Amino acid sequence: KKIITSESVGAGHPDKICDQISDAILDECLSQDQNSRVACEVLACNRLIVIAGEITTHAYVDVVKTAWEIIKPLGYDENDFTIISNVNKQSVDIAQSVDKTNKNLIGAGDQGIVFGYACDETPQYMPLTSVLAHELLKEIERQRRSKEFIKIQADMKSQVSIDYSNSTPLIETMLVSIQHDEDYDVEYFNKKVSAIMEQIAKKYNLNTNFKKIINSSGRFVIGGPIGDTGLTGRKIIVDTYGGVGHHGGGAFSGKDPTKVDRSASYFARWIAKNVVAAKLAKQCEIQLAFAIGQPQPVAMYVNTFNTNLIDETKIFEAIKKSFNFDIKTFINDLNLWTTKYLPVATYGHFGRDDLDLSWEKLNKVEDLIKNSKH
Amino acid sequence: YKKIITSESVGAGHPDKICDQISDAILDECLSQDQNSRVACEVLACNRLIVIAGEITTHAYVDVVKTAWEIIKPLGYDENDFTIISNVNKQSVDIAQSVDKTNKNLIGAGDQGIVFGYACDETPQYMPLTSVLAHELLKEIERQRRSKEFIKIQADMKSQVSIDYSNSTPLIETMLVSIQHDEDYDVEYFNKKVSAIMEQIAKKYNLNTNFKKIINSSGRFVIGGPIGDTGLTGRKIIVDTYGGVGHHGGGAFSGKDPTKVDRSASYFARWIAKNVVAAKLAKQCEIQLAFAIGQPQPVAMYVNTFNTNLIDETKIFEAIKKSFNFDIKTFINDLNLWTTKYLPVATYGHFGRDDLDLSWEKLNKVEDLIKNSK
Amino acid sequence: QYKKIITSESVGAGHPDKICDQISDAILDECLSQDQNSRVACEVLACNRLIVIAGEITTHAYVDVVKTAWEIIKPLGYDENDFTIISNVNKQSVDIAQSVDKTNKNLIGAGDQGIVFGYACDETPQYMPLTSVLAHELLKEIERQRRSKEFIKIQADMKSQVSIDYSNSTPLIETMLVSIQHDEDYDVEYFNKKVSAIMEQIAKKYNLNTNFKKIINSSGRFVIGGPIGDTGLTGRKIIVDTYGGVGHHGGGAFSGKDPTKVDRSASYFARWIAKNVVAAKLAKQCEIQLAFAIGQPQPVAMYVNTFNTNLIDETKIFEAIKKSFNFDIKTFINDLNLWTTKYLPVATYGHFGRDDLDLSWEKLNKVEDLIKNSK
Amino acid sequence: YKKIITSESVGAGHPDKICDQISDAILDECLSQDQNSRVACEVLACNRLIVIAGEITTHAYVDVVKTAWEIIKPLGYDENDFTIISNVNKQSVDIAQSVDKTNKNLIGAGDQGIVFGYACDETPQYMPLTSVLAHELLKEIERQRRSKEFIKIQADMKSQVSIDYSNSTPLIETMLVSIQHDEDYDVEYFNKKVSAIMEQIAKKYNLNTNFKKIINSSGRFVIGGPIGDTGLTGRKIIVDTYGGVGHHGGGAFSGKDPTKVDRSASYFARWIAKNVVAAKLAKQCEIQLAFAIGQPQPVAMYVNTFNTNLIDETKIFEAIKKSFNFDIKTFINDLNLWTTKYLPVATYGHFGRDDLDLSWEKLNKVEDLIKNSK
Ligand SMILES: C[S@@+](CC[C@H](N)C(=O)[O-])C[C@H]1O[C@@H](n2cnc3c(N)ncnc32)[C@H](O)[C@@H]1O
Ligand SMILES: C[S@@+](CC[C@H](N)C(=O)[O-])C[C@H]1O[C@@H](n2cnc3c(N)ncnc32)[C@H](O)[C@@H]1O
Ligand SMILES: C[S@@+](CC[C@H](N)C(=O)[O-])C[C@H]1O[C@@H](n2cnc3c(N)ncnc32)[C@H](O)[C@@H]1O
Ligand SMILES: C[S@@+](CC[C@H](N)C(=O)[O-])C[C@H]1O[C@@H](n2cnc3c(N)ncnc32)[C@H](O)[C@@H]1O
Ligand SMILES: C[S@@+](CC[C@H](N)C(=O)[O-])C[C@H]1O[C@@H](n2cnc3c(N)ncnc32)[C@H](O)[C@@H]1O
Ligand SMILES: C[S@@+](CC[C@H](N)C(=O)[O-])C[C@H]1O[C@@H](n2cnc3c(N)ncnc32)[C@H](O)[C@@H]1O
Ligand SMILES: C[S@@+](CC[C@H](N)C(=O)[O-])C[C@H]1O[C@@H](n2cnc3c(N)ncnc32)[C@H](O)[C@@H]1O
Ligand SMILES: C[S@@+](CC[C@H](N)C(=O)[O-])C[C@H]1O[C@@H](n2cnc3c(N)ncnc32)[C@H](O)[C@@H]1O
Ligand SMILES: [Cl-]
Ligand SMILES: [Cl-]
Ligand SMILES: [Cl-]
Ligand SMILES: [Cl-]
Repeated sequence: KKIITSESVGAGHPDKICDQISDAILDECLSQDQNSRVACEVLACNRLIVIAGEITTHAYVDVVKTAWEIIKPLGYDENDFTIISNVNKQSVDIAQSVDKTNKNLIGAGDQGIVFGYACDETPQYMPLTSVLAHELLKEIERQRRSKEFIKIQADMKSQVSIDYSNSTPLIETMLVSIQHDEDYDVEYFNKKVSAIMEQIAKKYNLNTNFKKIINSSGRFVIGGPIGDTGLTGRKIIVDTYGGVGHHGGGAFSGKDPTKVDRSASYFARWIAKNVVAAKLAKQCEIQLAFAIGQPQPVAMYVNTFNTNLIDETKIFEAIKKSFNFDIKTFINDLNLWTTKYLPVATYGHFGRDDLDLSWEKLNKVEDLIKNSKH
Repeated sequence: YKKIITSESVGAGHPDKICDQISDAILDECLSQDQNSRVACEVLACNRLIVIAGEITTHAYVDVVKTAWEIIKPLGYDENDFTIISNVNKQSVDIAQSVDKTNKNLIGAGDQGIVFGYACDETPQYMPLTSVLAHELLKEIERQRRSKEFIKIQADMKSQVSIDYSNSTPLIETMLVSIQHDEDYDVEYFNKKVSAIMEQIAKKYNLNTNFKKIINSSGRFVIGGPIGDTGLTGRKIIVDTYGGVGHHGGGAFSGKDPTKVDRSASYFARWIAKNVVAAKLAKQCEIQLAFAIGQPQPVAMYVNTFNTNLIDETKIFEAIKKSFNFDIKTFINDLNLWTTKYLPVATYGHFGRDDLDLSWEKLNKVEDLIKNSK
Repeated sequence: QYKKIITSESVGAGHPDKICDQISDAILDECLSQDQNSRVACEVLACNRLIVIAGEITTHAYVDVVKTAWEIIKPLGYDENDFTIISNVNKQSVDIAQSVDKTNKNLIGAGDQGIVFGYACDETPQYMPLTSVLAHELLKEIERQRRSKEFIKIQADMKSQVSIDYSNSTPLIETMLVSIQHDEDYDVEYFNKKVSAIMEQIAKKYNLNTNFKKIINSSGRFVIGGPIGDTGLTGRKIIVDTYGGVGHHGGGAFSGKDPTKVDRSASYFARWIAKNVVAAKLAKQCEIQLAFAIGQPQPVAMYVNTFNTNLIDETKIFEAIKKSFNFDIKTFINDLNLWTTKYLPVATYGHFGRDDLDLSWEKLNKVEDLIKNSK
Repeated sequence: YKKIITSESVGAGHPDKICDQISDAILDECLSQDQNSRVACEVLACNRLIVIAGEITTHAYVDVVKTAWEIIKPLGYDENDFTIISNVNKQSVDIAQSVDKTNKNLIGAGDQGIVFGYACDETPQYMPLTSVLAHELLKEIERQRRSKEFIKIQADMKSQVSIDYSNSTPLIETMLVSIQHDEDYDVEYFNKKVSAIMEQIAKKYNLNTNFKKIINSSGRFVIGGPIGDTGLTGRKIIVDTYGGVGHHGGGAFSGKDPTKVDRSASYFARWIAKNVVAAKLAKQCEIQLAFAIGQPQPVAMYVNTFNTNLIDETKIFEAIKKSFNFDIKTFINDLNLWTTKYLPVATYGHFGRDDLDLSWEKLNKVEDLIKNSK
C-alpha cells in the first residue's frame, strides 16, 4: 500500500498560540501603519510568554492586551503568564537594502527559497491528508466553544493517513489527541471523537471503516504551554502542505509582506493553484529563490511531477507571461498590506474554504490558458 | 528553460543556529550525566536576551549560563552581552507514562508526527549537491575567520547555492553568500576572498568555475547576530536536513533526547534511505514514517524511489522491512543515540557529514539490504 | 465565501412531478396523432396510490388514459395494480374556443394572456446554461445505467443539483449533488463509487475540473419514493423544464398543452429566436420576453435583453429579429411544425438544448437571416 | 426602442388560486392544532372534482371538506358543486429522519432546491411596479365585487400590466384585465367600471393615465372557475413571487410547513433582499440560496445587486453574513413561521404586502446591515 500522512494542531497547541500572538501583533501594527516592518517572534513556556523580534513602526501595540486576546478564549487568565516584551527595531542595514532609492521597488527582505504547491485532489486544491486533518480539529474546536463537546480543552493534534494505492483514495487511519478534563468520561469522549471522524469522512465521500487512534497516550490532562514549549514558526508543515509539498524553511507568522518567506510563498501558491485550476497539470510546485535587496527572484523552478497536460516549456512560459514577479507588485496584486493574518495562524495558510484569501483566487486561469497556446 | 534548484546554509553566528547550538549543548551535558534524561530544550535569542526554556526531567545539573557562554564566546560575545533567562520546567508526567512503558523493554513514541529520510547519489555524502556546497562555503569561511586567514569578518553568515540540473552533469548556476563584516573592512579584499573561496569549493567538487557570484547583496551587513534578527531553536529545519529537495514533516531536532521521534526517527529514516542508495537499489530514496504518541512502532511507512529504482519497488519495500528493526527502543540503541554528541550537528546539517562519524550515516546495512532484496 | 455560485437542478423519469408531465404529454401526443385540430390542456396528479387525469380536451381522438399511464409507469417498475386511475376529462370552454378559433380571419388568437421568456447563452454546444446541462446529463446517465443494469439496486426517482462558480471567466464546477432512490439491501460503498464516477465522467465530457464537492444521498436513506413519498402534479418543474433559474420565467407550464396555448408555443418560439441571436454571434446571452392577450393573434409586448453582451447595437438586434421572424401565432406554430411534433420526449430532461433530439425550436436556420438583417 | 416589462396577477376565484387557498387553509388548521405538524398539501380542482392530497403527519384533525367549503362559498359555490376526494398520505419516514435531526437543535432542509429572494426600490413595497399594479387591480375589483359597487361579475379574473422603463420615470404601457361576468351583464357598464379602476390604480401610484387598456379581450367569459380551467396548487409561482422580474427556482409555497425550504428559505431570502435595499446598499438585490436535503444550512449562496450597489459587493456580502443567521431552524424561529397564518398570502402574492403584517417584510435588519457594512 501507498500510505501518505499529514497532521494538524489546534488553537490551544502552544506553537500555534505563538503563531497567533505573532500575527495578532502584526495585524495591529498594519491596521495603524501599513508601512510597518514587523518580524515578531513569540515563545510560550510554562508560565512565561516572551514577545520579541524587530519592529519599526508608527503604530503602538499593547502586546499584553494582544496576548490576552489569544489566550483568554482558550481558558487562560491575566495571572497565568509573565509577559516579556523585547521589541527591538529593524536593523538599519537590512532596511536600506529593502527600501530602494527607486521608491517603486521593494528589495527582498532576505535571501531564501520558497515553494508553492497545488493539486487536484480536493476542492481546496490541497492534499487530502492535510484537508481532513484540519477539518477534524476545526470541528472539535467548534464543538468545544458551543459546548456540544464537553470536558475538553483547546490543546489538540490530529494526523490522517490515506491509502493512495488505487485511483479512489481510502482513509487508512484517523488519529486525534485532545486535552481533556481530569473528570472526563472516556466513553463519551471516544464516542464524540468517533462520530466527528465519521462525519468528516462522509463529508468527503470516503470510507468509514478506517482505523481510529483516539488519545493514544492514554492521558492528556496537562497541556498547552505547561506541557510543552511553543515557539513561533515551529508548525511550518502544518501551515503549508502537510509534507506533500516541499518547504524552504521560512516561517510565516509575525512577518510583514516585505519578508518574502511570507509574501512570495503566498505568491507561489497563487501561481501553482491557478496552473492546476487551468488544467495545465494535476500537481504543480513552484520554487522561487531570492537575494536580499533584489526586487525580483533570482531563480525559479516549476515541477509538474509528470502530470503536465501540455508541454512543460509552455507552462513555464505561460507563468512568466501571466504573473508579475516584482516583489512590490505581487505584494500589491495580493493586497498583502490590508490582509488580516490572524485567521491563517491556525488551520493552515492555504486551501481555506472558510476564508477569502487573495492568494487562493482563481483569477489567473484565463491568462494562463491564453498564454499557454500553440 | 533551465532546471535550477536552490538550497541554503547558515553559519555558527546566525541567531537561529546559536539557539540550536545552545539547545544541543544543554542536551549533551544532560546525557553525559544521566543517560535516561528527558530533554526538550528550546532557546530564543533576541537583541540582548537569551531565553533557555523547555521541559527537562533529569538527575543531571546543567549550568545553562556557562553552556550558553561556551557557544557565544567563540563568536565574539562576552559575559555582559546578554540577559539569560532560565525557565526549565519538568516533563509532563502524562507524556512520561506513555513513553516509559510499564512493560519495560519498550519505548513509546514521544509524540505523534511524520518524518522523512532522504538520500541521493549526487555526492559522496549521498546528499543533494546544492546543500553540500552551501554548507562547505560557510564551513570554509568560518574556518578562515577563526584562523585569521579571512580578516574583518564576523560569525553571522548565510549562503545559497543554485545548481542547473538541465543536463546530466550538474552546473553551478549561482553561489551567493552574505557575511557580517566589520565597519572598517576593505570591500575589495572581502570580494576577492569570497570569490576565491567559492571557486575553491567548486573545484573541490570538480564543477564549473564560471557561475554567477552574489556577494553581500544587501551592500552593508555590520549589524548582525541576535541584534539584527531574533533566533529560535528549530527555525532552520530545511538547512538541518535536505535543502528543500527532500520532504520534511515539520519537527525540529536540536535540544531533544532520542525518545522524541522527530529526532530519532528522522535519523533512522536517513540511515535507511542512505543504505538503499549505497546498495544501488535506487539513485534517490525517500522514506516517510508516521508515529502515534505512546506506540512503540511507526503507524505508517512509505518508500519513494522516484522511478530510479534498479529493481522492483515492491522488493525494495520488502528488503527495507526485513533489514531494519522498527521498534523505537531498538533503533535508538542500534544508532547509539544515548551516547552520541549532538552539538556537532547543530551547525552545517545533520546529514551527510563526511567530517563527522554519525551512526545514521554508516553504510552498515548494505549487506542486509542486498540479501533481502532477492 | 464571496463568489458568483449559480445552481440549477434536474429530476429523473421516476420523480412524481415528472411522471405527471410525461402522462400529460403522452396523452397530448396521442390526441394530436389522431386529430391535429385537438384542443388539449391535460393536467395530472399522482399521490400515494391515486393518479388523476384531468383538464379540458375537445377532440375527435380517443385516448386510453389508463393504457397511456401504464406506458409511463411500467418502465419505472410499477404495475397495473399500483394505482387507482381517475379520468375527469372536461371539454374546452366554448367561451375560450371562440376567441382562439378566429375562423373569420384565418388567424389563431392566443389561448390565454401571459408572459413567456426564451433564453440562450454560448456556454455549451446546446446554447444552454452549463448548470442545467450538467444537472440533466447526470440523471440521464444514471437512468441509462439503471435500465442497462450497469448500476444496480437503484430505482427511478432521483434529483440532481449542480453549482458552478462563475466568479472568473472560466467556469469551474463547485458542487455536484445527486439523490437516487435505492433498494433496501444496497451497498452504499458501491453506490457512492458509481455516482462519483458518473459525476467525473460528466465533468470530463465538458472539459471541466473533477475536484468539486460531491453531495451523494444527503438524506442518508431514500427507499420510499415516487408518488408514495411525494405528490406529483403536472407543471411543477417549470424551471427544470426551462433554464435552471438562469433564465426568467413567466409561470406557464408546458406539458399537456396543444400549440394554441401560447405558454408552450410562444416559449418555444422565443427560445428559437434567442438561440439564433446567440448562434449568429450578435450576443453571448439573449433573453426574449413576449406577452399575450387572450384572443389576439400577436404579442402585446416584447423585450429583448442581451445582458450587456451584445456585439452590435441593441437596436440593430431588435430590428434584425423583427425582420427575420413572423410573430403571428398561427404562423409561428406552423413554422415550428408544432402540430406534428412529439412532446413526450421533452417531458423529461428539459425542453431546450436537447442535442439528443431534433426539435424545431432548436434549429439554427435563422442565423443567416439575422446576420443579413442586422446590417 | 422601448424597454417594456410585463407581469401578471390572478384573482381569488381563479382555479389555481382556489387550490393554493385550500392548501394553505388546511396547513393553517394543522398548525393551529399542532405546531410540529409536517404538511405538504396539494389540491387539484377540475370541473366538478376537488382532490385534496399530499403528505401530512400531525396530531391535528382537519375536516378537509369543511375547509374547502370555506374557500369556495365566498366565491359563489355551494355544497353540491364538487365531489371531494381526500387522499392524505403520511410523510415519508425516510424524509422525516433527515429533517428531524437526533441533535434536536437542528432542522435539516426538507429537500434540495434553489430559492431566490428579490427586492427593488420602485415601490413602497420594495417590489416591481408591474407586479404591484397587477395585484392592486384585482384586489380593487374583488373588493368592489363583494361590496356590490361592481355588479354582475364573478370571482375568476386575471390582470397583466406592462410598464415602459425606457426613461427614468416609468410609464404604464398597457393594463389588461379579464373578469368573469354574468350572462346578462351590460358590457358598456363593465368596460367603464374596469377603465375607471385601471385609472384609479395608476393615479394611486402617481403614474400616467394614457396607456392602452385591454378589457376582456376574449369577448366572452361566462364559463369560469374550475369549470373553465383546471386548477392545481403551485401553478402560479411567478404571480406568487416577483412577476418575472426576479428569478425563480421552481418551488411552490402553498400547503407546506416551514421545514420545506422552498417556502421558508424563500421568505428568508426576501427578508434579506428587502433589508439590503431599504438600507440603501443597492437599488435592486437578488439572493439565491441552494439547499441539500437533511443539511441545516444552505450549500450555496449568490448575491446580485445588478450593478446598483452603493458600496462594494464584497462588503454587502459580508454585512449579510454578519447580520443574518443561515441555520434553518433559527431563521424559521426568527420569522415566527410556526405561528404565521398562510392563507392571507395565498392570493395577491407572498411579498410586498403593505396590507398585511408579514415577518419577512419587516425592515428590522437595516440597522444591523448598515453597522456591519462599514
Ligand atoms: C511606539 S512606536 C511609534 C511611536 C510614535 N507614534 C511614532 O510614530 O514615532 C516607535 C518604536 O517603538 C518600538 N516599540 C517598542 N515596543 C513597541 C510596541 N509595543 N509597539 C510598537 N512599537 C514598539 C518600535 O521599534 C517602534 O519603531
Ligand atoms: C507530546 S508534546 C512534545 C514533547 C514535550 N516537549 C516533552 O517534554 O516530552 C507535543 C504536543 O503533543 C501534545 N501533548 C501534550 N501532552 C500530551 C499527552 N499527554 N498526550 C498526547 N499529546 C500530548 C500537545 O499538543 C503538545 O504540544
Ligand atoms: C537539578 S535536577 C537533578 C537534582 C538531583 N541531582 C537529582 O537527581 O534529583 C532536578 C530537576 O531540576 C529541574 N531543573 C531546573 N533547571 C535545571 C538545570 N539547569 N539542569 C538540570 N535540571 C534542572 C529539572 O526539571 C530536573 O528534573
Ligand atoms: C535579514 S534577517 C531576517 C529579517 C529581520 N528579522 C528583519 O527585521 O527584517 C535574516 C538573516 O539574514 C542575515 N542578515 C542580517 N542582516 C543582514 C544584512 N544587513 N545583509 C544581509 N544579511 C543579513 C542574518 O543572518 C539574519 O539572521
Ligand atoms: C372521445 S372524443 C371523440 C369521440 C368521437 N370520436 C368524435 O369524433 O366525436 C369526444 C369528447 O370526449 C371527451 N373525452 C373524455 N374522455 C376522453 C378521452 N379519454 N379521449 C378523448 N376525449 C375524451 C372530450 O371532451 C372529447 O371532446
Ligand atoms: C423530499 S420530497 C418533498 C417533501 C415531501 N412531500 C414531504 O412530505 O416532506 C421531494 C422529492 O425529493 C425526493 N425524495 C423523496 N424522498 C427522499 C429521501 N428520502 N431522500 C432524498 N430525496 C427524497 C423525491 O424526488 C421527491 O419527489
Ligand atoms: C388524524 S391524525 C390523528 C389524530 C390523533 N389525534 C393523533 O394525535 O394521533 C393522524 C394521521 O391521520 C392522517 N390524516 C388523514 N386525513 C387526515 C386529516 N384530514 N387531518 C389530519 N390527519 C389526517 C395523517 O397522516 C395524520 O398523521
Ligand atoms: C384561458 S384559461 C387557460 C387554458 C384552458 N385550460 C383551455 O382549455 O384552453 C386560463 C385562465 O384564464 C381565465 N379564463 C377562463 N376562461 C376565459 C375566457 N373566456 N376569457 C378570458 N379568460 C378566461 C381563467 O382565469 C382561467 O383560469
Ligand atoms: Cl508538536
Ligand atoms: Cl534567516
Ligand atoms: Cl420536488
Ligand atoms: Cl392561468
